[PDB]
Amino acid sequence: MERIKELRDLMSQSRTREILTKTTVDHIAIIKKYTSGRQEKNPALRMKWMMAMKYPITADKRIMEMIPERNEQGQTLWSKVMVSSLAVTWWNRNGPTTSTVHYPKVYKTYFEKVERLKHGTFGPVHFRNQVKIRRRVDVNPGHADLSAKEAQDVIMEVVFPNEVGARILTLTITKEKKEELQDCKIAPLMVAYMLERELVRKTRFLPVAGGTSSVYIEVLHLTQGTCWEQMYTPGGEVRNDDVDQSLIIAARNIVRRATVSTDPLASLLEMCHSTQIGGIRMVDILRQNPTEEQAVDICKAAMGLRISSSFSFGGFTFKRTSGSSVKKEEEVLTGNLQTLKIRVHEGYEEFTMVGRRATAILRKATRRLIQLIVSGRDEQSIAEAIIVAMVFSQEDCMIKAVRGDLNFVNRANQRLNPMHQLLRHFQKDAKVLFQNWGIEPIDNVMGMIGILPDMTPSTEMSLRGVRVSKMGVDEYSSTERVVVSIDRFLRVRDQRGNVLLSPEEVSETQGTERLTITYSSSMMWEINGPESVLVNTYQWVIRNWETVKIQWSQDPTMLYNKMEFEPFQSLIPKAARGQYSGFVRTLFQQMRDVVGTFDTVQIIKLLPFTAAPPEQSRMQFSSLTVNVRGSGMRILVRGNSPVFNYNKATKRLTVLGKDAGALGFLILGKEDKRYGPALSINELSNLAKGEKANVLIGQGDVVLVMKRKRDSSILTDSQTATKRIRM
Amino acid sequence: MEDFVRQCFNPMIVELAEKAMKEYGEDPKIETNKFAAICTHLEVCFMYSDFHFIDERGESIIVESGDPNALLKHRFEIIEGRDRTMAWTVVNSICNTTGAEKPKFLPDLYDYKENRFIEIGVTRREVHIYYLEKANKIKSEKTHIHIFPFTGEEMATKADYTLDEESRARIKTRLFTIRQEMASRGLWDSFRQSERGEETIEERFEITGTMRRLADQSLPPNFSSLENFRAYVDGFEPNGCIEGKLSQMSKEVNARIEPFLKTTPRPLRLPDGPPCSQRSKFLLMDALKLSIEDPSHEGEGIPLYDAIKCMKTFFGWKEPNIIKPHEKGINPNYLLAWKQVLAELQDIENEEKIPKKKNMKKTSQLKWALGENMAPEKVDFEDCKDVSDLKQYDSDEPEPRSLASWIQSEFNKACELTDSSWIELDEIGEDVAPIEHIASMRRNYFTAEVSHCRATEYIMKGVYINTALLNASCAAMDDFQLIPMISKCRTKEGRRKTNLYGFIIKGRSHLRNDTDVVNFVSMEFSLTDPRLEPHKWEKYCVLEIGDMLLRTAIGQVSRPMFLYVRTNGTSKIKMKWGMEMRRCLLQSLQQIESMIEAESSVKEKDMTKEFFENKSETWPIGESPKGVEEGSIGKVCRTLLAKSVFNSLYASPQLEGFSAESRRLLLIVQALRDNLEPGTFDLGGLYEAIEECLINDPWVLLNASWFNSFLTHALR
Amino acid sequence: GDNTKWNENQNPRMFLAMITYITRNQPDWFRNVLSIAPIMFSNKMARLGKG
Amino acid sequence: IFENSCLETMEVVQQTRVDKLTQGRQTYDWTLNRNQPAATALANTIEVFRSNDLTANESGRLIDFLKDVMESMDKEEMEITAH
Amino acid sequence: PVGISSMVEAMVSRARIDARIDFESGRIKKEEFAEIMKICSTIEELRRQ
Repeated sequence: MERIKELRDLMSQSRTREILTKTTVDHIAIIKKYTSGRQEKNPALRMKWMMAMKYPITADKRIMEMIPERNEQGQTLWSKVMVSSLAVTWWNRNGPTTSTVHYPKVYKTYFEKVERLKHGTFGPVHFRNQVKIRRRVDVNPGHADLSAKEAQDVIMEVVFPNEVGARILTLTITKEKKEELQDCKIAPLMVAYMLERELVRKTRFLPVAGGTSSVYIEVLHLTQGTCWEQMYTPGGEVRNDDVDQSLIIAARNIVRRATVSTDPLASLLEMCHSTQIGGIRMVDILRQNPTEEQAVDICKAAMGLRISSSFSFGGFTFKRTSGSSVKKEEEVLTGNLQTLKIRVHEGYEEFTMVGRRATAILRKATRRLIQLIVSGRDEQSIAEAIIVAMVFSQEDCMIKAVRGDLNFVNRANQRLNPMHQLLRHFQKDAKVLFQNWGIEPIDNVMGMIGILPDMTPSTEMSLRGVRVSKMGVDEYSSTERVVVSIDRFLRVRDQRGNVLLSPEEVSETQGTERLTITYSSSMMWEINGPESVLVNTYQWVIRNWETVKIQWSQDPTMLYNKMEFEPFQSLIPKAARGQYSGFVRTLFQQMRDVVGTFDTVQIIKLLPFTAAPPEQSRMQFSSLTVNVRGSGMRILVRGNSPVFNYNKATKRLTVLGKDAGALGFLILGKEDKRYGPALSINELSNLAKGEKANVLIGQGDVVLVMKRKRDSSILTDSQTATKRIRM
Repeated sequence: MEDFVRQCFNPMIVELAEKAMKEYGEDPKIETNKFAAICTHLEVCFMYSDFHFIDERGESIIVESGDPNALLKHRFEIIEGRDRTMAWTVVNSICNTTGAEKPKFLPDLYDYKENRFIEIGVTRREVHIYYLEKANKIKSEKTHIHIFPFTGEEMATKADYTLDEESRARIKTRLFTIRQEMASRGLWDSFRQSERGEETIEERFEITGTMRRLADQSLPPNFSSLENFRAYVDGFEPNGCIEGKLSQMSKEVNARIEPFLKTTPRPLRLPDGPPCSQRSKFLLMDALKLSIEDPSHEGEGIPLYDAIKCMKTFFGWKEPNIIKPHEKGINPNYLLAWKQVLAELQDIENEEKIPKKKNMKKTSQLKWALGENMAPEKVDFEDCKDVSDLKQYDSDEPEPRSLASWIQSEFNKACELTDSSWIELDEIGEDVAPIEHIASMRRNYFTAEVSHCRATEYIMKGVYINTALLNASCAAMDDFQLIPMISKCRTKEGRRKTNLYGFIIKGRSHLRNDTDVVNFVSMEFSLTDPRLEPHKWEKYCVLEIGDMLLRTAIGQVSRPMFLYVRTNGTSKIKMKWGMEMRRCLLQSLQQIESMIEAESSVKEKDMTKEFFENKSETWPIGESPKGVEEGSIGKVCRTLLAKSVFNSLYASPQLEGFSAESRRLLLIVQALRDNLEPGTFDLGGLYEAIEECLINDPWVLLNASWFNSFLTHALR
Repeated sequence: GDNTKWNENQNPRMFLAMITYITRNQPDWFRNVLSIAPIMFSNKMARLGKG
Repeated sequence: IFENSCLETMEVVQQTRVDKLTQGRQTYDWTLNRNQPAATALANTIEVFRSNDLTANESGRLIDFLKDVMESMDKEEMEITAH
Repeated sequence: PVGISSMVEAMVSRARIDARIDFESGRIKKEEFAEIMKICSTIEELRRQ
């Protein structure tokens, strides 16, 4: 009754009854912001005056049995609930000491920084006119790169389970939190607030002077200054700088693999829906991770997500700064008697190109290059940048610099458009263009030095329009979110028909996995270990064994022809293959003949060999061979084998040590008084055998609830639509 | 909504929405609510269709997995997910096969077991109204209607909910979760659109009368209605009228660049007339200390009884001898107030109890000194009609007070060093190798070079006086109080010494607002004879108050003591600008620290310690004997400190305007010194603005003479 | 440079024009909403207060 | 590029409730004909609108408050309660 | 927060569930419970008009 009487006597005044009736819960945030907003009368002066006065503090009434009226010197610190400041310090010395000192498990977000400063070895202060790099980085260090909503839902669950949101789907972070601090609650609202501070990402735009991670940013005020800088290494690493790398590499290799597929779009889609990264699905990561990279942007585009309007080329991402584009198709002659029709962009344009290791600014008229200002780290970086720039110049000067025939194809031997052909021809050798470009005398102004064809800096001469910048060109990651129209060939045309992204600038140095990733959709296993191919093939058999149970009975030829065995078929030697196929198929025929006398374990043991075109050769077999990493391993046909070892009582299937398989609620309508009164979100006794219950949801109404029978998955049931539609 | 829609749905329904919108060319970018409603309807129909087959007998069943193992009839045929004409074709085919009369309206699903037409409706409003609307529009035919809201309710025909409970409840659950998700993103915008039956419209914002009447009245003077204006702007000719407008405009309307050479700058003009008086709130150098060396532990050392001993420490309080009057007004009231001050200073121990503060009596001479009795009539105009002296208040703009020579001498004495420390610069943690050592060797050297500066004493003086005034004005809200002008310092031998400069009497403090004016009277001690320079003290009245001992190398000199008294006003904000005067330190250090970085920006190893530690480095700061006088660092440090100090205490809008207009001229001269051939636009106009911001502030006038001598010595 | 007495010269109707051109062939009610403020400033009264 | 900016603006006018009227400096209330803080003028305006039938702001979306403003200009008599 | 229902329709139900849970296994007197629920029913009867 402690609370409701204020509501009742509040419902007494009609002008309050009306507002308590009309405005709904969804609008409570819109109403708490209705305050007089006048008690902002110099908080410094009011605080000083109230500190001069005795008893400015409001305590509870339970201080009587906890602290005394007279201190150890007879000082007055009570009233008749007001309390003076000295009580705090007295209680600060001697009171109920408590072992709640386990505090540094909810405040870890701070003590992480403390530890980073502990072993945070320093360096010298080399003063310099530090140039501001207009970059965009995160603010919270080590937060697993999670978005605000998908994190605050877990927060609301862990701190207020009796009013959780309607998201009930069935990440163990819930378990870890509910276990480590179950009865050791501290300060509810502050606990949830600080957890939101610890886990929720937020990334925005700042000028930095070389700081990459978040740890190099929380200590920015030490590092960066007007004309100084201090190198400080906190001795550590976070997730946000090395979690997205794994998705980057996985999407890059996925695109590298998708070209050979007939329809790369569909194979890529099945991959992305199946592939798991760090225990989290890749599709959700694409929907929630704001990382910009060709492979990731294309995978996001396949699911219809907006990206930046980029003219990506030469490994360099482009951004529209000014100017218009006109098609103006045109003829071109090569240096080896060859005609080429190419899309010479008409009109004036002015762009800023960002690269992996360099940046540059460019102005461009109709086949005119002007004011190319580049800044990079390595000689090779500025070399590549100047090369792709002169390729983009479209002048006849670079047209003359063509040497040799132009035949550069996809990994699937597919003719590439001319621009990429020129790029790949020059990337290995392009020294001939500078000597035939033209030189201009410069004036050594504003710390902008020139570059020569021999990759040598020079004082008073340079290329036409070229400028070497110091310590980086001004980046700008413009914010655009525009729709795109990808084709069946992994080409990107947003709205204008301009080639945006293409699987010709996707690869760099070897990929080194940090996060453990797993593919599960299509072949996509020729890269992973051969043992991984075996265990993955058998696990996939165990996964969809339910449909094989009858798909092995009727039209088994198609099941044998399942292309998910194509990676597995290339492992078994190409010599004794068809004989094995014929033997296993006649064995299944024998089992079909003498029914009942057949073991399912041996069926799984000998099934995956069918993918071969059989050859009814006159011999049988009891042992089958597989070549993995040079060495050949055998599998028998009766009982367990070193690869196929199925324990008798365990019922779990083992393949090379690796284990392999074994053999919320819904809304029914509004509140109805049939199934008793309302409940909270706790069914430890109600989850017996399927009950009915009316229960409050979140901060909303009462909803009815029954059990589930289906699973409501994201699988091909959505794709089954394309068989009832477009029949 | 749009991006969320692309988040919480499959791309196949996206393509279906594309196809259904192309049926009427419905652009998604506008009909975003229609986008959401259509994707909703499609997924609703689908999750109604999934796992619904018909057994061999006359009933329907469900399946767990998806496979056409001799069974394909979906118990329901989908209608909406197909194109317009093809869907009508399918409807005609199934109607002719079953002989059921087709309805003119396009359904969304067809039943096989019941052989009935089920159409599905998803809306936001009350479900009763939607069911009744669909019935009043579609009636007299056996056509089953099924409506699902987002809340989760469910209404069928004749309680024949044409399904099991759970397979439908999953649909209600998806609806409810989608609603929660669009709510957390604050995307309930689609509430008022489905409140039309026609579920596509957006927020219509018409412009009816009393509003359009101003809109069509808001157009340039060649149009009648704003609709014609919108059409005229939409259909526009970017033809290049700019060239013609230029050809029409006169050649006189132009920014004719006028040059700026080193012979162009003229020295600034200066006002002529009466010498500049002093309006400073308190004394700069003339005030005298009452050295006590009393370490009372500052246990909130009561400022009044810390002052009674200052009074007890002087002997030779002569009869009050009026020397310099206000030059206008009844002066004897000042000395009467002074003797009353002494009386109330000696009438304390007789009230049986010591009061922590003495409320001066509401005396007539003091009432005149504070002008509390000086009040006009507050009379409404409707009463005081046709009055002879009803003319307006004068409100005349002030007279130009010419420059005098004393402000420079006061500034000179302001930059000197004393034997007291005046500061408690708080401790700092250990300093790590890279910068903390550098930040230390900057701030601590600056401290030791400015710690003992007299400008520190000035700042602390303003702080304590205004602090006590406000802290009493809160609690002295109705009666007079006494205000001791206390300062504190530390001896060269290191003993906490308390100084007293004078006394101040406060008027009424009925301070409702911040700009509320409170009058006050100040009496400051001095050994500076007003008979020396009289025009300086126009607002001041002086009293020969006695004689004090002044020890020298050979005995004492016995110079006279004087009391300077003035009347002024202040307010709450006036005081708080002065309780924070320590800011003048930071502004100093940073305008030092700025030069430590900019002029040292060009170095691999920054020039920081070599800024100090080299006395051979000299700074031109003075020219008395027609010659440039070079000085060392600390003099410059205290100089900039005193600059910000005086600018803070003498804060006047004329100083603001002069600083603004001097920045421009100084920047131009600095550019010319670098030989970068600058120019101007309206040089006479700039001089005009400068002269317009120069009337009476003596601090401004000294800065002006400084500027003129600088341009003369700018080698220009 | 600066522009003396800049702020007293900007006529709300020019803002109406630039907003309208920004809303070229855009939906009607959007033009109606973003055109409110300049039209209101076309007929705007300055308060004195006390005197 | 203006249509991109207009799309962000349409997103804004779709999600923006009335709260963004409060985060700001002092305002002018005609109810008392004086400068007052944000929520003061907002609450007085809402309550004088509720004094009449004009109640669209109860939806919470700011555009409905704008429709309320328009309908208020459309009405001739506006009873001002004094307290 | 996220919720369509009215303020009272949420607060009354929450109060009833709270009374239930801290009566059954919690700590409350049955008469205080009955008075709480009667007051809640009074609120309901007042919100119906």
